[PDB]
Amino acid sequence: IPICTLKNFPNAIEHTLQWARDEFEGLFKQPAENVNQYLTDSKFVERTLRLAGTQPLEVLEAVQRSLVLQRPQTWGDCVTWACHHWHTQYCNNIRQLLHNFPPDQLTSSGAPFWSGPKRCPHPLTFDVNNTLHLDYVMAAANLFAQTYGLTGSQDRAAVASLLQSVQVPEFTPKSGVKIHVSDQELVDDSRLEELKATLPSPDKLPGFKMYPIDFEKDDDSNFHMDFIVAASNLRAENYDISPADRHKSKLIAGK
Repeated sequence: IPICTLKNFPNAIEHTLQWARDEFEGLFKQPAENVNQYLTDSKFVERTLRLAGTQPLEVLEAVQRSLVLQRPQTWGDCVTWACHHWHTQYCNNIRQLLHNFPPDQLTSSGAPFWSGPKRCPHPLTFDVNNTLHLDYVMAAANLFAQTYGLTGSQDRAAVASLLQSVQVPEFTPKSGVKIHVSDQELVDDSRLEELKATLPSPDKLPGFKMYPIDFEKDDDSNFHMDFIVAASNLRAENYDISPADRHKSKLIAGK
């Protein structure tokens, strides 16, 4: 499936669910895995650095972000993180896309850009009393907690209460953001060098480790499908795509 359709222009629940699975990997498995490796070899800073064009920074910064910026100390930190991520995916990034391609954007041929296999999205507004919204935080925060070896909670009332005190950084769409429309892909070594002197030294973080999570669609006692269904239906709501319940989702999730 075209990347750009997955990333920016979904039009079917299957695109949404695929995206949700991708999200699960990028949030609860990859970060932890790289972070563990970084804390194991030296061959990591180097090996990773010998990687294809843009990846080096991407990776090295996730590590930085996983070891310092977002490293949680408390369950409330996890709940906060989830709420912030929810805003990033169902609000900020949407507003950014609409910035690069306004609802009334036309093609060079004079046609509407947002037409046909494309659905123009709209940003969501967080609401604790919205089951879907809460479903998402509950699942994401718990999975996020696990990733750091923290105990989570299934107390919806408690999380709802903690959320009342969570403040979201304001967001504003930037100018030079590349959002590809076709599978046509095209500050490089100084941003990179900055990290090399920034990334804490393994020995400066005694016995710190992360717990990568392998996706298991079958264990209903997980939050795995809870996440997939929530992450997916929220994205679907961005793009005016009809939601799929847990059952249809796992059924349409033969993918």
